[PDB]
Amino acid sequence: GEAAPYLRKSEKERLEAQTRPFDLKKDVFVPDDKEEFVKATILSREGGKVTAETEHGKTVTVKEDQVLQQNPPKFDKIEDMAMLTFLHEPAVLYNLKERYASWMIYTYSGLFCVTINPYKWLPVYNAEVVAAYRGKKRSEAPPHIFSISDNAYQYMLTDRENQSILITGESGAGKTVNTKRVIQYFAVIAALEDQIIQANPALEAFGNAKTVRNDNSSRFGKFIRIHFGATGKLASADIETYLLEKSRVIFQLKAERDYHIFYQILSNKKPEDMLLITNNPYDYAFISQGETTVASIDDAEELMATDNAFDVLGFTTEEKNSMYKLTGAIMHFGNMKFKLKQREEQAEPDGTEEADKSAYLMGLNSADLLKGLCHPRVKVGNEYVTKGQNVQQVVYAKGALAKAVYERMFNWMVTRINATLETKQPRQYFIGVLDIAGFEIFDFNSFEQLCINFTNEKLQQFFNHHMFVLEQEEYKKEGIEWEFIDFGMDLQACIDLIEKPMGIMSILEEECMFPKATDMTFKAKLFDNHLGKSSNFQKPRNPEAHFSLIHYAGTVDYNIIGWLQKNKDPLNETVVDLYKKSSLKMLSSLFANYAGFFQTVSALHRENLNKLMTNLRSTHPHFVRCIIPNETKSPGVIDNPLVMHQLRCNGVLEGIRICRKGFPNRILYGDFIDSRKGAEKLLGDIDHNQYKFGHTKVFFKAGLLGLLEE
Ligand SMILES: Nc1ncnc2c1ncn2[C@@H]1O[C@H](COP(=O)(O)OP(=O)(O)O)[C@@H](O)[C@H]1O
Ligand SMILES: [Mg+2]
Repeated sequence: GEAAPYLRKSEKERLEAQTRPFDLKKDVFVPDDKEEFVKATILSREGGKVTAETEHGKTVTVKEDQVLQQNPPKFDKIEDMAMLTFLHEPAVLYNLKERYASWMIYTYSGLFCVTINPYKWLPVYNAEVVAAYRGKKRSEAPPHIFSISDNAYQYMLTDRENQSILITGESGAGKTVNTKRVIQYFAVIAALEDQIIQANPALEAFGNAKTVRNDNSSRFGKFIRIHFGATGKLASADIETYLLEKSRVIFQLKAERDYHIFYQILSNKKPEDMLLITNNPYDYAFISQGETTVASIDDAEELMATDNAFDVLGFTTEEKNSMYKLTGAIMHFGNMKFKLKQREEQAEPDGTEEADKSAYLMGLNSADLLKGLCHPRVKVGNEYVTKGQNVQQVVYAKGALAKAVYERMFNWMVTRINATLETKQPRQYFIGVLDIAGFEIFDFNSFEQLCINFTNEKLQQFFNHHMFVLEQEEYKKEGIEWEFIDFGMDLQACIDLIEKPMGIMSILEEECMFPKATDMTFKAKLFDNHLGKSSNFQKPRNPEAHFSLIHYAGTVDYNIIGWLQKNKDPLNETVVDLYKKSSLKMLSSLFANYAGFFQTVSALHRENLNKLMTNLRSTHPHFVRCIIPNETKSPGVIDNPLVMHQLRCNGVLEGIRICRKGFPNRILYGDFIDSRKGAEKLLGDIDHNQYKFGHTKVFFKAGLLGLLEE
């Protein structure tokens, strides 16, 4: 057989009808003062178009020049949108809807792939499918992330250059689950190295958690590069982490959860007591707020999934019991007294079981830590002063240790993981796979949310910078003297407002170095600098005292609390000095090592990202746009304003234009005197018209080289 008999591949891609209602019936998509349209039979035409509608009445002349019509049902449910005769928001949504209701999540849009989250597990990712997709053309194979990932792999071999697959989506849009299959494809294409497959579910327990927008929400940016040699066999794999929401460990909002790991460990009877663990909620204060479990997910069976990944990847039984002794101690640090010696402002713990956290966490003196937290030694100039803190500052310092201990342990995981995957025989060509923490909007948005929205903005900029601006620069002289066409999409203004002089980051860094500086001080400084000046900055009126920032994906209001403390994440030297001199070997490396763990958090993320974007530019990009159908995390429901504006901000429609208007195919006088003339040498039975050049020939349309190969 092949991909032609009606079984599994043909079953899960399109379906035939038996009634053909076609004829000369022409239609138009019409709304009702909102972005929600219905079909309408066109009744009359001259200067405008009289449309019947019949849905709640009839005739309405007002169509004219705007109009924007319905495409023949012949196109309805097509695979590539650059094929549609009429192109606009309703015409595009309907084709994506027609496919979705037939459980076809993938659709092509000019070049870049489009994926609408199903919120149900579709059987389209099988070994039988990976094999059915091995080395097959875009025209030869229907839309699928296995085709896009194959095309990238083929291009890194045919063009001999680095490739990068870039996935673009909001929180819960399918980025992680797509990234998961791109790596799943290559291990059973070019490749033991099963571990590459096991690295992601090991960074899922410690790295992913439950938000109101996603149950397995990636609380970190991930750059996974799959290494290849000369022939194209799997040489290695390198992973990089980004803005980890380490504040989630000490605090979670209503209905949310902490990292999966905490819930998984309490569920497993490994000490069967030694770690002094008990029940998931109640007892542990860093967990007992909102919820304990996620629907249709087993916290007992998930630690069986991660212990499997640790033992596969080379983590020994002692290393495991070390990592869990940390997790069990973060939970143990979570229950402190911090009462009062003198009822004014002197903190004092009235005998607690912190001698048990001190037991699990590398046998640190129980008499110490108590002193290292309550009374930590500072210095005024050259004088070693002893500070006697208050209940609030003791809580924040306790938290400082929890967040520090955790992030540093998570960063160690990646170092230990890469000292398995990356370490083999690396060099040559490679496939980069981006899985960034998607565009977030909540009731309370703090520092980490701004960090996220900056990453999402700059990644979206890279899509605008590559689809248009870069393409149009090449068209300048060589093309049809290129008009040129102008697209309203420009996210540099909102970027400049966040970073470069003058920007939010710079204004914030200046306040960390400043001693008198407080939260109330620098929100005033922000307003002083950006209100009534920048149009993409907004100062809430008499809402609150926070600040609003306009993005491609919409405006966000960010609350200022912590922020200065978040940016200059401080851990008292006494608590650092306390942990270096400890029993357990694992946390000894978490404080004694310097090569791996002053620089302000915002400047580090700014530069981590700078570094990331500079890698990508030296790579050939492949875009995947993840569209979320709804906000109730439910299958079968595709909402009109939710989807119709993800495409509006993603620049999906304009990305079909220039792919249609301009010249997507560029070449010289090779790969075909033997070859020099674009008109003369190619004139020898069909076409001979849709192209253009001046010098450094030729610039052809997408619908010419597709037939030249076929
Ligand atoms: N292609 C897909 N097939 C099946 N389920 C999917 C798919 N994409 C996403 N999901 C579901 O939606 C959830 C949210 O997607 P996810 O990849 O975790 O988010 P994000 O895009 O933010 O990284 C997943 O936990 C999974 O249940
Ligand atoms: Mg994710």
